[PDB]
Amino acid sequence: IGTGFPFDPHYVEVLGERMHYVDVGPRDGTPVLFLHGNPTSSYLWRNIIPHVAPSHRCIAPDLIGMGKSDKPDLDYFFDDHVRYLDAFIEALGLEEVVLVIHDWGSALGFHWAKRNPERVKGIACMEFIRPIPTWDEWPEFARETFQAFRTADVGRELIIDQNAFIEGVLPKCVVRPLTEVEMDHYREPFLKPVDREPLWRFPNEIPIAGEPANIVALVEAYMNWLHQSPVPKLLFWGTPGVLIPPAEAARLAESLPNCKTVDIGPGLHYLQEDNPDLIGSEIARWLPGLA
Repeated sequence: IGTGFPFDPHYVEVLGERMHYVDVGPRDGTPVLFLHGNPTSSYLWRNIIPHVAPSHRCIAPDLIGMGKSDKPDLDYFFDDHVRYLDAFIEALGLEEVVLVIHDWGSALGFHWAKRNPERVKGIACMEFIRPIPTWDEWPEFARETFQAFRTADVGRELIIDQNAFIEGVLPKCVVRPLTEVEMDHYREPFLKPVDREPLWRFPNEIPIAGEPANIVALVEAYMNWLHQSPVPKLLFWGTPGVLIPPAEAARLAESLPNCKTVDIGPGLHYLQEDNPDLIGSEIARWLPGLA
């Protein structure tokens, strides 16, 4: 599994700030837009993009406050991310797109798709965000930690002071061991504690047992859209998974129209770090059927 990031940096200024993005493959045609989540960046897609770039333009932005993008002093609510990604997409002049999304990138991708359905040709997803009714549904190995992330005083000590989302959550949610050079790529944007605000606001925005209400409402809305939309869907899942365990992937294969599922083998949350080649090769095999 490759540890390098051989992509030339591209930057675009939107709403006063620069956003970094990978842009490879053909210069035109339908682009494939890769959206990462918490606490990652376009680095998470580095071994998947090479399977797709031979046929399609691949664009992978670093969300505002993350990766190589600038760091405005925001509270970094999901709504701030929505504003920046909406502006990024229009600044690049994108018309129709194929989405490849994960975690908070999936909440951004699905919410953008529900609002711009005529512009989405297909959605490839994995370990995505859905309304979580109770903590019972959260797996035991990670439940008490995520509860601490959402409690005062404690969640900020863990995520901002101790960097628990980078040093703990990230590697503990990859089955194979991440190496120090990979961990340093993920650590780079957050070397200064104050720059870790997005890492703490994100878990506090997850819709669980009804809160926060605004996010629950918007996630319910895109789920209803997804269950009634004929857009082609490709869902990758692992065992035991975290947000989408095996039993839930099988149920979604049924409850979502035109949905193909792919078993990646062992995996927790950052599936891209356990089987990037199967994820990339299957996306490449699936794209021509969208023509």
